[PDB]
Amino acid sequence: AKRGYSFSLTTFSPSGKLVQIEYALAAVAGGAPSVGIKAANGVVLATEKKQKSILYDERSVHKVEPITKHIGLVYSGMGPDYRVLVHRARKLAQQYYLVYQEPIPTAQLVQRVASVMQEYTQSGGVRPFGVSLLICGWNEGRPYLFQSDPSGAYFAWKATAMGKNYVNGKTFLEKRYNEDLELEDAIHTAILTLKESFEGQMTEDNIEVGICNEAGFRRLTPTEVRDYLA
Amino acid sequence: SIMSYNGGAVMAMKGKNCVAIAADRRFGIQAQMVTTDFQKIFPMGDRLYIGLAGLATDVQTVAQRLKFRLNLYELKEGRQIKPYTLMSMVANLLYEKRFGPYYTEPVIAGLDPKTFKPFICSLDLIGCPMVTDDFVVSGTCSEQMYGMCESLWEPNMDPEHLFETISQAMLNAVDRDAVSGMGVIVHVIEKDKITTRTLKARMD
Amino acid sequence: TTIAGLVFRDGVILGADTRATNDSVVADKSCEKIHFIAPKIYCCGAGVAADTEMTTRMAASKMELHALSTGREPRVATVTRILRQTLFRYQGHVGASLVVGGVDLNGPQLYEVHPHGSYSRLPFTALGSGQGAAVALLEDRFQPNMTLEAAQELLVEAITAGILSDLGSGGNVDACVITAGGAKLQRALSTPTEPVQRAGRYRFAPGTTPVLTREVRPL
Amino acid sequence: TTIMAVEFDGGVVVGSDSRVSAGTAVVNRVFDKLSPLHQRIFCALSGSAADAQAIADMAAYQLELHGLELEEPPLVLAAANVVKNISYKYREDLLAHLIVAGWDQREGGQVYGTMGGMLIRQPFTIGGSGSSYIYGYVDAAYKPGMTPEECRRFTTNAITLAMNRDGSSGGVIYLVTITAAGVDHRVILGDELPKFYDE
Amino acid sequence: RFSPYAFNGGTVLAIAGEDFSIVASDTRLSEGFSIHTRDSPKCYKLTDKTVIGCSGFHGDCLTLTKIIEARLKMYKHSNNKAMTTGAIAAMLSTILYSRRFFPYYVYNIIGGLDEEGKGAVYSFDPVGSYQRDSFKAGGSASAMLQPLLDNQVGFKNMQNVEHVPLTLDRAMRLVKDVFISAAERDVYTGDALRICIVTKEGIREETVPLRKD
Amino acid sequence: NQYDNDVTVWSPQGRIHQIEYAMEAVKQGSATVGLKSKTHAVLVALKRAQSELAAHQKKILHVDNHIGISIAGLTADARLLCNFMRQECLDSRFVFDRPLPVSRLVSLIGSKTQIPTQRYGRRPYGVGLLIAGYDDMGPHIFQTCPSANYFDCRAMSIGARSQSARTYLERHMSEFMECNLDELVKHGLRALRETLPAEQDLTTKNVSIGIVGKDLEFTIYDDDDVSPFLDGLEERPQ
Amino acid sequence: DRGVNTFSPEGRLFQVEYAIEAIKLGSTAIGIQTSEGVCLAVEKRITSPLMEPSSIEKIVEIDAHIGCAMSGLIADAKTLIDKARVETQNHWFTYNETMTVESVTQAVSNLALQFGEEDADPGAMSRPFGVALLFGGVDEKGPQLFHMDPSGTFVQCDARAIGSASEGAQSSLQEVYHKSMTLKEAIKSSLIILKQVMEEKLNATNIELATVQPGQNFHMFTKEELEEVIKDI
Amino acid sequence: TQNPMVTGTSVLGVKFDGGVVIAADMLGSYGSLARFRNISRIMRVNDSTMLGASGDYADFQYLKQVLGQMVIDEELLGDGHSYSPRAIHSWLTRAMYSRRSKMNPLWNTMVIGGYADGESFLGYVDMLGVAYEAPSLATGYGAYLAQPLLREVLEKQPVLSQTEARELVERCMRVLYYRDARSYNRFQIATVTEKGVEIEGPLSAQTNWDIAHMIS
Amino acid sequence: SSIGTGYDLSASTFSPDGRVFQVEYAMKAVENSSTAIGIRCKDGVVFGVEKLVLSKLYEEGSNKRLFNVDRHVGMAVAGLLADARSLADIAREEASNFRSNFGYNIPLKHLADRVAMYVHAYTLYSAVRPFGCSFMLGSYSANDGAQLYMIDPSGVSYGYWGCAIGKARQAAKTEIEKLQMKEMTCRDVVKEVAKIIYIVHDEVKDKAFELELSWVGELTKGRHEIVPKDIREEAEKYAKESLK
Ligand SMILES: [Cl-]
Ligand SMILES: [Cl-]
Ligand SMILES: [Cl-]
Ligand SMILES: [Cl-]
Ligand SMILES: [Cl-]
Ligand SMILES: [Cl-]
Ligand SMILES: [Cl-]
Ligand SMILES: [Cl-]
Ligand SMILES: [K+]
Ligand SMILES: [K+]
Ligand SMILES: [K+]
Ligand SMILES: [K+]
Repeated sequence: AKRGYSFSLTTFSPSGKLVQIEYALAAVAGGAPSVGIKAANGVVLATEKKQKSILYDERSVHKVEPITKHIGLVYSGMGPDYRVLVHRARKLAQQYYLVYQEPIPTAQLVQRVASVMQEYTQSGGVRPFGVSLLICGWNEGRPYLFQSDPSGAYFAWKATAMGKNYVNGKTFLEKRYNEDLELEDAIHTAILTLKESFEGQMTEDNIEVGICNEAGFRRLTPTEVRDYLA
Repeated sequence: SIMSYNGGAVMAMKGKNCVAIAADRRFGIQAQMVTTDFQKIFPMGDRLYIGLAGLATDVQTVAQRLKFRLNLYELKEGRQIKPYTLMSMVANLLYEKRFGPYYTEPVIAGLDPKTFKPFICSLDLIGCPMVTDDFVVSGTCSEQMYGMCESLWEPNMDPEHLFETISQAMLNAVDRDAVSGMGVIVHVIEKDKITTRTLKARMD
Repeated sequence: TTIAGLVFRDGVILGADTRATNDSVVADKSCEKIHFIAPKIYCCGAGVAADTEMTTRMAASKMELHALSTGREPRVATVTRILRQTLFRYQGHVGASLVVGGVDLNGPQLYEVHPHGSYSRLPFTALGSGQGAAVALLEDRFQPNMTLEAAQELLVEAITAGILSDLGSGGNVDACVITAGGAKLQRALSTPTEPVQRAGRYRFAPGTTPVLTREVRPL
Repeated sequence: TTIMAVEFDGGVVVGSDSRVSAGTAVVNRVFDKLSPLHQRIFCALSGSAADAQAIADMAAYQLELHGLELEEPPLVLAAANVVKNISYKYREDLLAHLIVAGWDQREGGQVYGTMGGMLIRQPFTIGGSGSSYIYGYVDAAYKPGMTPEECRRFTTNAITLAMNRDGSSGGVIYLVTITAAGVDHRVILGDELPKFYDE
Repeated sequence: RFSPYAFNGGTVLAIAGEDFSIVASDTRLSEGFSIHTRDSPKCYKLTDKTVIGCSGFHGDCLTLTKIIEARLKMYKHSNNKAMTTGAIAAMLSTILYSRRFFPYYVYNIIGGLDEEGKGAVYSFDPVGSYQRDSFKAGGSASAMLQPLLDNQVGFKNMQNVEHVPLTLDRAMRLVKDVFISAAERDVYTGDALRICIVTKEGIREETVPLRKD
Repeated sequence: NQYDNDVTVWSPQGRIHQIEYAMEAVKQGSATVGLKSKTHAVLVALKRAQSELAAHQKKILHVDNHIGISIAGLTADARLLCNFMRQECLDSRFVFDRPLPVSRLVSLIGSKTQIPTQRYGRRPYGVGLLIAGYDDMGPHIFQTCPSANYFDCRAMSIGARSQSARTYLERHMSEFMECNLDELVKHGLRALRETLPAEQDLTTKNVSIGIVGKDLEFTIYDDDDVSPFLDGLEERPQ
Repeated sequence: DRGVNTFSPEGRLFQVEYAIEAIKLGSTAIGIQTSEGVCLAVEKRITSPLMEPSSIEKIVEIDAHIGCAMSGLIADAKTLIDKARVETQNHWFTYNETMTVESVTQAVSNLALQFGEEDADPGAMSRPFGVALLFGGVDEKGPQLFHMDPSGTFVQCDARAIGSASEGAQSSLQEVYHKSMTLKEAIKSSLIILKQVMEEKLNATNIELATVQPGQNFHMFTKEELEEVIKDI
Repeated sequence: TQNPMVTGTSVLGVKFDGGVVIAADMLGSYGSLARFRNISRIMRVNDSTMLGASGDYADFQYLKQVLGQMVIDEELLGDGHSYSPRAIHSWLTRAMYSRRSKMNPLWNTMVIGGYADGESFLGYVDMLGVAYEAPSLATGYGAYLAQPLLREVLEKQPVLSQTEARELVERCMRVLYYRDARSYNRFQIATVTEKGVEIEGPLSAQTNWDIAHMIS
Repeated sequence: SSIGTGYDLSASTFSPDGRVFQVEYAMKAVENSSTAIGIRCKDGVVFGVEKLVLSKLYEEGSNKRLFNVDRHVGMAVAGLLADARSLADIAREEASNFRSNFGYNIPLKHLADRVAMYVHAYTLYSAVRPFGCSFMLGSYSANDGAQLYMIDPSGVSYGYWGCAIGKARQAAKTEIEKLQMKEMTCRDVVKEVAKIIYIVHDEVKDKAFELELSWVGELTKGRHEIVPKDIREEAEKYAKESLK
């Protein structure tokens, strides 16, 4: 028999800073690098999927996940916490569709998912999520890219990077990224930003990449990743 | 019948880049009439209207509770509601009371924001959506309204002619119903304007 | 409402009419009684229209969620069980009699499920108000391993039988063909009745209607 | 519905008919009313179709877990108790009689009747609407220690006669035989069906 | 459907005097046209000063007496004294009313002594309306016992009778006579008559045989 | 110490200090003695006064017609356990119509007293009881503690200076089984006498006695009802 | 930091022992059980002449035959007093009689250690009551006086004092008590001892006096009546 | 239970010198239909008390396991205490009334025979909570048929030997088989004594049909 | 062996070296209690417990450490006796639930499995403390044969031919290894159980003791019960005279 704690594990310090959120921000900042780019006619999301051993089955688990027909997810930080947010976001997407009979606007999903992240910064007996989410989507004939973080705050991006070397990844994108890209060009600059922080040689198994357009969201097959790696 | 208690008649029609919605103005309890200027058509935004026929309390309740959910939608979303989305919102609202339903059969009529496209639909008392390219009717004189609409409606009607058709369909169907009347209110919806008219209906 | 399911060599075919009746009067002459559940699984709904719609959409939503977590093509056997248990919980108060058919790793499957929660698996079935007519045709002209084309024709015939013979059945006949390669939904596959023609023009010269009050809001 | 279960030395025989009917109309002339609770345990379905199928599923579920916890094939007695318990907990809410028959190492082939939420073990049991017309038959046609094949004749015969008398019973006869070796499932078509006095 | 009640008959009688209280009842327990048992007295000891008589549905009577028995202990552990005749009567009223919407089909009459030593009789209905009186009958033959007591004990409808105070001897014979008359007419009354006498010395029981048909 | 603030915290030695601290509450209370023969069970307790103007505290409490208790420790915890014992005895008579066997009632104490010792925020019962009862198995003397553990005993003493009474009973434990009721109470009184200091002895105001057995139901004698037992006394020797 | 239900190495509850210490800050109250009645006396402790005299109620009526004197945290007391008043009328409704002074005190003593944190209701007590009470009244066992403290322990008293100067008033009652005292001497003694242990002089508006005797009900003394008992200083 | 399914008819009971004897036929009826003609309606509670039950058989089997567990639970303690025949009767009365008051009754009529402390016990329990003690007991139709026989013999001879009680019971089962349409000629006899509970196997009452020729 | 201050106060807190000390301290409570023993014979299981007499005022048979969980199941406990009785109640209810659900006597392995889950549940949270005792479960039938299981404070359960818990669990196990229990009758086993208790018992540290003994085999028809006074005293004399 058990009964949970009813007191907040995230409190205000004398400085006025919620320490556990910034500590959760350290968990994502130390995780594997991820990059997202909004490119006029579509969105691309890419991440480092280096399992650091040849024993692993690279096909079993995925980091780039679909939420619905038109929305995808990538993360930096902890895998287990990310899974919870995926399952919650998939349910929120269906809850919206059952009520309105319309594919959920990306901005509306991120708002609903970020609100779940907010709970774990105030609710009793729980720690915040150690994950920053990268949400892509297509609705009203327009590409969307969003960032959700442990705080529960959300930001809209043209292009951004998170995880290891997120500071060097962003400055790279400031110079490299230009508006009005083609989707196929966006995959290149996504892998290029990922190469800046890699360490090792890139194979189609070492990285994972998903794309979102007017035809919906899908993860690129290992054969498709190999062709861009040249 | 429970629907027969208060009565009422709501009708919607479709035309060339325009939609029309009309209702009777009667509020009455079984034997007698109380009010001549009762409202049954409610605006759910510019260029989108809902008409509600049935029990007067549930007519007012659904309209108020839908406005509650509509305003929250229009605030959370950064947009004005699409006609298909409103239909699904009413459908969800009514079905939530599956085994204790509001005794009203709603009619959505309006033009799609941005895309100009005309839209008309009617629903069950438990929220079953019905989309047509011509007309939808709801009330105690369903059969009378169906008989008029089937004979009068034409594929491509201009705002001038659509008003005349939807009026005559409402006028004569109401004159055969004992629980509907005391004036007819017609809304003609265009991109440029909205035309509101009360007609010289029978007051008996 | 007349709905039928047929099992053939390459897959399954489902049929429905398009008539929805309120009281003893026709409300919708063109409604969709074949429901999307999974890309390769569809369900035919008869009973309370709202119930069939919502129960179906619920299943479809759950099935998509299942597919997403599983990462695999959903099973029709899974859909059937989901439906049963939900419907059983409500003791037949959710008036949904359904014909669910789909293709699996396990092949093509046809199920029928009743509002009380009973299910049965079979090569062919028909539910709804016009089931008698449809079952009659299938019982008469059904052979196993029918070619798709013969199956298409028989199903149409079976549903057509319901349209003409039944008062609560009418409109066009919709068919959905499910094969391992694909699922082709054919709306208005066949239309027995077309009366567009009217002899009189009931038009009104503007001003015929007497108006007491006019108000215009410009936008 | 006519359902029958007969007990012999090696194991048991469970019989059923193929028809479900809604009033005067038949909705399924080919329905298998023999459901397995476990590898060696079967039950025969009667009553409300929905209720019977609902109980069958739960019984199979609980027994599946029971088996794993014991790491042994469930006793038939155990199987019979779960069904009895579900039927009794909701006697007013659920309308079903399930006959549970199977094989276990401890006590061999066994037959249990759970009608009304009671537990009884019998040399053989009949259930359903059709059972009324064969009460006389079974009393005169029963002999102790019938061989598997004799048991099959017995259940087939009884059900055939019930099917012809009963309006709510018809279709083909479904038969299973449970032994230590395995499960034998066979169907008897109308042409194969036994003949008696018809007129 | 299903009826939660059964009629078991039985009549209970109580009379109050200067220093005594009498509770009397038949020993017949019946159901329909059959007799369950001939040995079922309705009188029951609660304290040395108070006796209860229950009639009607025996299922309710058994449960109610057991509740009172438990409530008597609960009171004496909390108040360090025995519950008085008036206090038991006040308690029974609240227990009977707590079942206002699913009542005990029961006719209770309490007989005992007050704090001054004087005889006290409390009459109840199935729901809990009660008062103190000199004499009361309750049950299937209560309408047969009442009018004779109104005439003899209450001196009603009489002109020049000198109004003699009630003695134990006279009341005992009155109790016997009305029950003998009731056993002749009421089918649910018979077998044996048990009389419980409450005095300052305590409870004394007496049995007189009745019609067994 | 930091292993002594909660019942849910085990000491490195393999102990719970909060149970042991609750056991200290029993020792601080005034002494009480329980003993039995083959026919009777007698409880003898020492009443205590905070001041001479205030009356003496209740030590013996009623449970049922066949069961009685003597308390040692916290008053509210004693009354809480007493009400539970009364309720269990009432439930037994309501359902089975027969008195609850002493053995089973004490087992219900053991089950109830255990619950709060294993839950966080809860605490052990700060009272130890001596239970005297009579049933089908004859007379019984039982002992309960803050720790849910209970004992079936021939004679027992708990409270302040109860060791002196414990040693007296241990010498005369073979005497009790053939003892007359009047002789049995005097043995209980003589044990309780050993607990008191040399200056003071048993008086009519500070002695409470409870007796249950084959002859009669549980009865508490306090003031004037106690003097027949005290009279006929062998003088206090050393 | 510890919980509210924590035992000391000594064998006592901390929160209870600390609640006893809260009484040692409250004003002194004295009750005397006479063979012909019970008298209760308490000091009001006036902080300012602006404060209304009859505003402070440290002696209250619970029933027609029961009076109660309070000391310590007054806010906690009136919660217990209302519960005592509810109990008397609940018992009157059920049994058609007046409760004994012992049963009333016992009923209040049941709320004693009914406090805690976990495994409790949303509105359950967090701490004990910082109140000591003197229940004085007349039932069918003659005149009675009872003392109660936060531990729940309640006992009858021939004469008892509780408050800031508890020991000083206890010793003064100890040498000036006969179990055959008259009610005239009873009020006198309580008034004599009260002025000795106080920081302020005895005025007619400074103190409360109450009497419960077999004949008449609980009586709150009026200013004029206090001046007749203070005339005999 | 709102509507009983499989039911059992009259249960008999009469106490002799040094024990009690109970009889009940081995029939479980589904309406008028004789469904199970070899099922036991009597159980042994412990070594002092026994129980025969009328009405719904599923409710009897439920009470059979609850009472069965209670004896098991008591035997585990081994404290020298056991449930007396009166205690079982008292528990059963409280159980039936509790279910009755919840409007969900156990559809049963019980006869409880027992022997303890040299005294014979015979108790009746109804589905509504009606309970009492009698020298002879008969439920259902037995109350109209068998009970008049038992009372008339016990009036002329209050004390019976075990043999006298047995032959009286067999005489009553004969009348019950003749006059009850819901009875059968296969019954059991249970007996409590100083030695304990003894339930005897399938018995048949001797029937005479010579009055079939006395209609001409 | 122990960590102070922080990592040993709660069972919901792991120590740096991956240990739950609250469980380990609860394991110390049983190590302090007197020795409980039990071994599996050819035709059943026999239990034996040394019961240290705290005072001669206590009755002979008080503080029973041998329990009847079910008619066929017996429990032998060592540790905090308060927890032992609650676990005896939990085990009794579990055996009762099995019969109510499945209609026959619970298999001992499953009973041990079920109760061990309840014990384990008290090792995960700060809201509750682990049980401060270890206990043994023994049964016999014609189908399953003789079986013996033991559960400790952590929630671990294993099958045994011979098992001991308490003060001198090591001194007992080495004496059990000497016996050919796979071939021995349970009548012979009782004698050997009694002598190992006497050898294990410390007469110079602990004051005095009583010997508790239990049956569960073919001689008792599969029912768990107490070893009679006649057979026990024969085994006690055997224990005293072979101690030389
Ligand atoms: Cl908390
Ligand atoms: Cl149509
Ligand atoms: Cl049969
Ligand atoms: Cl059946
Ligand atoms: Cl009550
Ligand atoms: Cl104390
Ligand atoms: Cl104080
Ligand atoms: Cl009850
Ligand atoms: K569903
Ligand atoms: K320490
Ligand atoms: K304290
Ligand atoms: K055996």
